[PDB]
Amino acid sequence: SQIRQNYSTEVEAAVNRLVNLHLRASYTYLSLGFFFDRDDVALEGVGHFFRELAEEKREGAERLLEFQNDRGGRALFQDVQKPSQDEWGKTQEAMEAALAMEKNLNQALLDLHALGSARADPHLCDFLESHYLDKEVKLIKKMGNHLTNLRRVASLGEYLFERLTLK
Amino acid sequence: SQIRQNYSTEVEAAVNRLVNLHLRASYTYLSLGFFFDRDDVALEGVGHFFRELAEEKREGAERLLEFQNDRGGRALFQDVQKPSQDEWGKTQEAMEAALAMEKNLNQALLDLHALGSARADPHLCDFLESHYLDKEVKLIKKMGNHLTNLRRVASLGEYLFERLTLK
Amino acid sequence: SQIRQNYSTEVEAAVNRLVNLHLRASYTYLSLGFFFDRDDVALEGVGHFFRELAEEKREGAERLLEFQNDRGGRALFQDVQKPSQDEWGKTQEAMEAALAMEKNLNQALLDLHALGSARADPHLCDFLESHYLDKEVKLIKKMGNHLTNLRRVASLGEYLFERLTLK
Amino acid sequence: SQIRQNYSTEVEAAVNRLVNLHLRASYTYLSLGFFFDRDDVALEGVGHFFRELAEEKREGAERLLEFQNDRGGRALFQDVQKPSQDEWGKTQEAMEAALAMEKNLNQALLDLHALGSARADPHLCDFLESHYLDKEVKLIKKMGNHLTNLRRVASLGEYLFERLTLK
Amino acid sequence: SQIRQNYSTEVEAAVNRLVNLHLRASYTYLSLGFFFDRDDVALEGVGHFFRELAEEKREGAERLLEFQNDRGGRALFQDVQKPSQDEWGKTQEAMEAALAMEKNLNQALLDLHALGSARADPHLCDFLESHYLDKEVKLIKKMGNHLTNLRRVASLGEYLFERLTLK
Amino acid sequence: SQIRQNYSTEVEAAVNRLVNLHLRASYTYLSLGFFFDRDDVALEGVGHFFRELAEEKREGAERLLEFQNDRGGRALFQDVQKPSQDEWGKTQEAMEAALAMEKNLNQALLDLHALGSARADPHLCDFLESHYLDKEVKLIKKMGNHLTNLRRVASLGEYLFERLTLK
Repeated sequence: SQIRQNYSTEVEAAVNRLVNLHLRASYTYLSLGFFFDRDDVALEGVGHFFRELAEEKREGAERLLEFQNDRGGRALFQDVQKPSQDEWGKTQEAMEAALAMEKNLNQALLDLHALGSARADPHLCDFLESHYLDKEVKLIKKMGNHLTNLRRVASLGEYLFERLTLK
Repeated sequence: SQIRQNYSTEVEAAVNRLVNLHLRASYTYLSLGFFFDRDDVALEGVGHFFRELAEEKREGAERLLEFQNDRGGRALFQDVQKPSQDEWGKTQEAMEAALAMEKNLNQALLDLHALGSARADPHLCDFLESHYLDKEVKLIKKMGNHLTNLRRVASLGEYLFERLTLK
Repeated sequence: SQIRQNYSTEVEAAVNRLVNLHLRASYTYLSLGFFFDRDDVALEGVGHFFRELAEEKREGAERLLEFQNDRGGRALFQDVQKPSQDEWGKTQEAMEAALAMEKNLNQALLDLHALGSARADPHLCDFLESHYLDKEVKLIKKMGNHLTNLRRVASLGEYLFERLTLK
Repeated sequence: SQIRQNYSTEVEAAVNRLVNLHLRASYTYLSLGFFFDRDDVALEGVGHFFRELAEEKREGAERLLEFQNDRGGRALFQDVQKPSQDEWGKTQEAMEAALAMEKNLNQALLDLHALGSARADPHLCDFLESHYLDKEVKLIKKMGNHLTNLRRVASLGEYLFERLTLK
Repeated sequence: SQIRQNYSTEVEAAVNRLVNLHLRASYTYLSLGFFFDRDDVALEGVGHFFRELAEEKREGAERLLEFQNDRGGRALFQDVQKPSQDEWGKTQEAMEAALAMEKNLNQALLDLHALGSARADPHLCDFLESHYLDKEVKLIKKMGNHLTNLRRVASLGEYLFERLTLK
Repeated sequence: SQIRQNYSTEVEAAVNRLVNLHLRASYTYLSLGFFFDRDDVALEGVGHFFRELAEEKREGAERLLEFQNDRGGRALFQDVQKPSQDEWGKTQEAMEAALAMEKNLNQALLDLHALGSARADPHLCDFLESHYLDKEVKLIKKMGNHLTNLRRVASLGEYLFERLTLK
């Protein structure tokens, strides 16, 4: 590749994996969003919260794909695995699943950063720091806050949280 | 389901399949878009054409998921299979692949319509007619036009098509 | 009639019946609306929800009457029967009655569509599809959502639902 | 009822009857309006005149229902009887029927006022005076004027009246 | 044709016939329009009514031609036969001829729809329903109304109708 | 005819012929326009060029019909013959056909002018000069220019001409 410079094959492969993990998260949020829009679930604010996140995760994947091309790597796509559940429970249970998913995604991003450090790829490191790491910290914090509130309000409480906190 | 009315299990399952097929098409267009953004491909208008289509297909999936919920069916998600190719060739070859994919998607939509007719589900039929069938006809026509032009211009011609028709 | 074309007497009579059924629904919603405005009921958002629906149903009747004339049929009016109840209970019970009424109305609309299909009246079919069938699906979905929430909040909860959901 | 004060059961029942009579008048005007919209009648201004009146009469019913609740009475709904005719004749004949209907409605309103006077219900009396009695006088006068003109122009004249007086 | 899908040769030929029938109607309206603009006829509103319709019919033909191309059929043009009369009589007689022509055109459109149903071409069916069938119903109704009025006013009456109804 | 003055029967008949020739040209341009909109032709600018001309020719016919009436002649309509070809070839071949058609139309207009001169009809002569003769000269010149360019660029060249001259 005429442009490639200081871009390891290890990083290139890990970028492709991290694209897939973002798409998986996005897909999970799609499922979450539509579950909460079921007539027998019917928590609009919860659905919208998750639908927003589907968009965010997909944008994260797309930005990684641009990065791949910008550095002269080759985007390689794998199946996007279906989400872990078909039904997501009450708001708290769903939010707990989302938190775990985000922590897993954050770990993957930290692992990629560590690889960039080891391979002396400061452009990769800055890319992650600037567009991913603080986003994950802020989102995880927000999810923690929501869980605390969900626990505080714990059926009427769940309605009230959707109405008054969400959106 | 308290809302369900005149909504067959056959249609419900076929809707879920058609969600998946839309997501597969979207994913294929994502791959197409990023391939044309490679430094060694570098056809911006082509990339943007396909990226637009990724969005359209995903919107089609989302609208089907809303329909599923509106009718009292259950959204069930399957893996989104990776696209058929990792590299997409010249613009004409890529466009030929997109046309074939759209014709396949259109057939699936026509098959679902035929099922709705057989099960006397006019709300389904109208939904497809109003939001899908003419979109597929118009897009397929556009792709045909583009292919004709690509053939007419057939390396310099491919550049010129990207510059002057696309974007 | 100088204008009449492809318009069966069977469809003409069924249109008149469907006008009456819309007027009956409208009248029921009038009763519902005023019940919730009683000083000893006093759920403004609930009253307004139902009053809105009275208007919608009446508009549906009027649009069918225009259709009748547009096709060269004769509007024939029957008594509008009083609603099934004089008192409507708590919000959930009232909402359950409204859902059942809408499902009955939707069935009548689907039956008329099936008759139009059998008599090869595509103008009738399109009229129903365009102005009635999706309205019934969307409204029934909304009522389902409301019922789910009403169940979730189940006296204080009923107040909160009126305040926070209705509007 | 915690609010009820100086509100006789006789007045409460008569209010309910007067709601019904307003709804009957409204329904009659609906029929009149659509008759004049028949392709073989085709007097748009006449149809619109009557359709306007359907709205007015229905509003009168709704205002009485609010009054009932405001005073602590119970709204009780009866069937809305179908109008007296299926076909309404020429404009003059239809207008004569409307005048007779309005005079009957006005008499019912005057009878209710007399009952309010007898039961010393000045709030009822003022309600009727402020929102009904002058409306009936003005409308009846207008109908008289129209009838005089219809007689003056008496087929071409009927067309001209619709064109030049109505819209 | 690279785009053609679920598009029968029977439908393709019938589309071409329906283009021709629309052009014939347009041509008839051109003749009608100019007849009423003769100094010895001189009914401007009548002329303008028909000239408008010439435009509408031609637009209908053009939209069918686009449809033909969009589906991958071949537009084939036949002579546009001269209209049935050189002189059109009084307004009522002309309007009667127009009504008969529109009913014939509507029948042709309904026949094409029935063919689309038989060949399971829902895109065709929706195209007709959305852009033709209700247009024909509304226009035919309008012509009926006009004829009723023309009969009501029946030389001075014909002048008055042009002045007061037309535009 | 009460208005007719200095208007020969020879001119009246020739006007009717020239209406027909304009309608024939318009129809030819309709065919040309839709041919270039075929998916297997797909030259939008070419299609639009011809569609514009269909409109122009039809306007020319309509203006002649007004002239006929203004002078007290009788418009008489003949069949509009189908165009000479069903398929129009490459852009250059189509443009050559259009040029020949316009030269034929221009000759017919010059012949009518010569007849007006011979019959001493200066109003006819001025009408042609003011609204037709220079239009034909300018259009024929434009077509010549286009043909020269088409020859200069002579498949890629044909694409480029559509892109850069048309649009």
